[PDB]
Amino acid sequence: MASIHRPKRGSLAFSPRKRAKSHIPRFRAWPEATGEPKLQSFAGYKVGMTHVIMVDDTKNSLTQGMEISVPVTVIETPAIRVAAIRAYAEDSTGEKAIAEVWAADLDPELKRRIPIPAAGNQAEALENIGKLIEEGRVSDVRAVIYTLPKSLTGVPKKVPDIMESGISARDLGTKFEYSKTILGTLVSVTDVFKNGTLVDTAAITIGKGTQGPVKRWGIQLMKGKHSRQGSLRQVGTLGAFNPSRVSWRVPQMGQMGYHQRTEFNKRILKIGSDGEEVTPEGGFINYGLVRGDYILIKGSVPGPSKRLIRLRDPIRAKKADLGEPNILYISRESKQG
Amino acid sequence: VIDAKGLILGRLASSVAKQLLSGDEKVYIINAEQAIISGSRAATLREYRETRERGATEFGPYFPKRPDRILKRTIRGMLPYKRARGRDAMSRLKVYVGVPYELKGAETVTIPDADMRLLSSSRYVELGEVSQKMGSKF
RNA sequence: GCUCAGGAAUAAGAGCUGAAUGCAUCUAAGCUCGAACUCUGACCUAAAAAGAGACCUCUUUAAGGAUUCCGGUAAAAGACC
RNA sequence: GCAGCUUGCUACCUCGAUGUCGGUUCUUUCCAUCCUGGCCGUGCAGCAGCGGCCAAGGGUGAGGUUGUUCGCCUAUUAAAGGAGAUCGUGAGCUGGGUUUAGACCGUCGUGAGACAGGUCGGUUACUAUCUACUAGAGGUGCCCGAGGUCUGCGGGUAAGC
RNA sequence: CCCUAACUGGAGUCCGGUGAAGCUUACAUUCUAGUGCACAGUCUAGAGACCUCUAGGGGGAAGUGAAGACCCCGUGGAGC
RNA sequence: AGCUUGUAGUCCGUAAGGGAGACAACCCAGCCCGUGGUUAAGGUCCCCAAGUGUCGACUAAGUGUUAAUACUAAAGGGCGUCCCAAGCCCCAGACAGCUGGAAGGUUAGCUUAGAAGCAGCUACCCUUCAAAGAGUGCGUAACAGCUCACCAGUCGAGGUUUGGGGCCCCGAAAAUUGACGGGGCUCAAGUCGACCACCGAUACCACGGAGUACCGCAAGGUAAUCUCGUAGGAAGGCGUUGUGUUCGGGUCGAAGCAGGGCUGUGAAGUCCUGUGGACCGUUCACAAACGAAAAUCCUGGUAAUAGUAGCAGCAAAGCAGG
RNA sequence: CCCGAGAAGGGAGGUGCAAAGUGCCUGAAACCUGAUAGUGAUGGAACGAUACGGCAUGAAAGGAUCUCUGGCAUGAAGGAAUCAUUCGCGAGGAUGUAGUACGAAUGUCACUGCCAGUGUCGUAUCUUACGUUUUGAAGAACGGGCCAGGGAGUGUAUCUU
Ligand SMILES: [Mg+2]
Ligand SMILES: [Mg+2]
Ligand SMILES: [Mg+2]
Ligand SMILES: [Mg+2]
Ligand SMILES: [Mg+2]
Ligand SMILES: [Mg+2]
Ligand SMILES: [Mg+2]
Ligand SMILES: [Mg+2]
Repeated sequence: MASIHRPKRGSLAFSPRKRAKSHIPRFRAWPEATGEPKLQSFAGYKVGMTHVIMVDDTKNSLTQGMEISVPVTVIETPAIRVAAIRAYAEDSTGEKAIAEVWAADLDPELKRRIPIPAAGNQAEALENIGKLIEEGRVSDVRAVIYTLPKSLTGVPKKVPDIMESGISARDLGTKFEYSKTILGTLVSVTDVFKNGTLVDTAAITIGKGTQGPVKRWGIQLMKGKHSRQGSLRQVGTLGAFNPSRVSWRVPQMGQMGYHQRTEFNKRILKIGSDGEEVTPEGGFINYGLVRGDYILIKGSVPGPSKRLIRLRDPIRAKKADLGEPNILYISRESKQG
Repeated sequence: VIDAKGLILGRLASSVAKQLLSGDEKVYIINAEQAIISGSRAATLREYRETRERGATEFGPYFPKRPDRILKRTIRGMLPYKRARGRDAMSRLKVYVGVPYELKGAETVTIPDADMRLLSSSRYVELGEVSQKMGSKF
């Protein structure tokens, strides 16, 4: 039979397609440290989109030296608190948590997520970790941070979000010293990312609920005379005669949306401090207006408004150091009508 | 405990399987990553690659990658693991990569039969090499 | 709007060392390179991994969980925030 | 000699029915390689060819006639490879052809009728019991009671060509 | 049709009332190869599989409806 | 051709039990019941009872680990490796190298200028010295040397040609993932030639028991030469309803029904407990509207499907107060 | 007499040897509801036969030299261990110890209160249902959802033994 070849419908690199087990994106891989100690991640909340007019400066690009319009996503980033230090041990069966020390001072609203740890061992526990590193058992150190969404207004929740980050250094002793220095303090977004650099974004995407094969995998409808015979948006065949089973690679209906996704090489265009420079007339739709400091990201970002966005320094970047963008105009038109 | 330092794989597995079935205390195989598999390099690699990529995702054969998992699977075949006797026997076997901390310094014994000194030529590979060729970090 | 590599081990093949066969020989041991393949590295999922996990905190007539109530970034019912 | 992808040979299973040809949709397998990757020879200056070896990861399309498979033709294109899955796929679709009852033309028959020749017309049944798969939940098992953050035995991928 | 998208009313999904029928030797959570009247969920050897429930399209049960309309046979019929 | 049609033997049909992965007809065995014992086929690393057995060699390919078999690849080749025999040269010295020599003549016959050993007749181009050539090739209009053949000094022990065999390699490409039964196995858990010990049937041995065949007046006697079975032939018994006849039971509880104990190889009989409230057996004989698991069987009752489909499509109709 | 809206129906209380309570004698199975015993959310299937165990029961109709545990006497076929001599390259063999110690069973003397049986579950070996058509049936050949009842070699004449 003279068959006409067609690429497979949809991608099997994301299966099974089920609801994310949490509302907070989790990072599986941390980059390699190539500089002084610092955190490798940050968190914020998505607001909406605008566009800016910036003098093009991408090297070797066609549109170099002339004005362009770019879509940007505005992200609110109130300062985070470093609440704990965690130590990991390496063996045959991979890393294993072996110690944690919490900060003495914490926010009273953290009681909504977990009961507040009490100030027991602080100096003795830290020196315990130091002795462990001194006897060459500890391999790496990670920091535990949370957000403080009570300062914002467009986000209804008042309970913090807890997650683990990574410190970037060239030695375990340096990581431990830096973690001791920064433990139990507030870290601003400027201390993590420099303006003009690239980042990686993770977030839970918008949920569409249960969807059929056509909208879930993008299969073809029924064409022509077949479009009015009873099956229009159903799949053609569920399999062959043999094997006598339906393969897992056949398109079917189920959950669509609310998965975890990652975007690569998004550029940071502006680190702001005052919210009046991005707020349109009438505020953003369904959000309100910006009150704290923010950040502008070139392009789009996964997830809807009022969703938590995690950021980490690039893991597969190609291009060399880019530079500070030259923003000329930031659109503050009404998003409404 | 039994030290798998330089022992033939099938010979070791057969002896351990029989003296598990006879009924006793449990047994421990340590250093189960430098056990010997006699045979040319290419043939061994080819057979293990074909064993690895053979199943169907929902219900096909899931051949393991880790070295102690491979040794356990090899012993699992010389044993009625579907019956009650075989399941009880499988409950008393523990193969470790390297040396676990609790079995540190423990008294060892060996199977005098399965010895690489009892081999005519130098045509063999070590189990860890096949494990790493199959893509396992141990 | 974003959508890379780099590395390890190899196939055909190209070489080094080298004897049986004083010499010569890419092969009989041994060694070095070598593909959109294979593995690793990115990415999605994963303690119901029966060897059924690690660590920390709070508290054992409590911690905490559910139902009622006002809702939606979620939603066929459940669930979730 | 190999394959069983063309046609034959046999009559072992099915006549208290295993729903035919082609196309459409969707998934997968083989290599006996059309392009993409790597090599060897040349009666290989270069460009481009000719012949062979490894390699099945990805690609292999749009149209005119015809029911067509097959095949011819057109303009592109890196190339527009061939086969298997009950000649994959009618409790998914279609009904163009073949295969009922009506009629016409030609040739046979004295005639009723026939053609292995042509032409026009001609109903597509079912509320899913079991299993498989795609997603969503409630239990019980391991476990001091509860919560949180992780690891990673394993599974998937073309995520790029 | 390329190439599908949004919307409207009736069903479906969820809740209350009413309330049938058709396949059924038995068991049954399966998958691969072989074997076997040469087309096996039950045999042989392996591989997998904690139980219950909801939704969904129909891969398989050579799914159900029915003593084949095609071919042959009967010293069976009918019409012409 | 697992095709069609013959023939001899033996089988399945109608054949258990043991072993082959499963296997109608392949190997051991033709089988009454119970207990003990030893063996056959086949096996003895684990799954799995009994050998990580012995002696002498081979294979490096996971080849093989497959009595027969409808289930197992060929011609051809191998300076792959293990053996036998036959010739030839040989420590006063064979082969591979180290070396040079291959000088006399010629520039061979050659027309193209030239195919001057290497297009095209010839012949060993030296009387002679290891060598000396009509002579391959880098070169080569022609050559030429460098030098081929062909011998010589040199080391210092085996070298070389053929034939017949064992195993293995190439030749060798198919469709869901996968078949030595599986794990695995390398001086073997493979192949070849021998050997030892043990395991393993209902077979064979012993004891007890049943039945049968034949004989005997009976008691009993013989059976290594008796114990499979479909179509089918023959013999003896059990049960249901009734008649003739003999002897009985029942309101101090008949038949029937539910569940149990004992007897018989069995059809079945009898007894016990609960229910029930009026009829039922037995000896010897004789009769029949006389024994059900199956007929897409007939009649009645009743499941699952299932609290499911339907209660929408052509006329979407109701709300407030009393 | 009490509940109930009640000429429904229920409870208590009566009639009768006995509820036999009105289509009311007895009152089976399929099917449905509850309780008891065994088992049960890591698990493989013709639903069972045989042997050994756990748990539950074992009043009647079954055992009392019977059930359990031992001693002694006779013991058929079979029949060692151990040691010593000797043969073999070796695994091992032969002879003697020895037809000895033991050995199914047959008797006998103490000891004990259970055994037989029944239900369900587990372990070991074996078996792919039943009737039929077939050379061949577990069949992807046909028949049956289940239970009760009904349901198939009979008479006259004549011939033969
Ligand atoms: Mg179909
Ligand atoms: Mg006839
Ligand atoms: Mg016979
Ligand atoms: Mg048999
Ligand atoms: Mg008969
Ligand atoms: Mg009946
Ligand atoms: Mg017959
Ligand atoms: Mg009857």
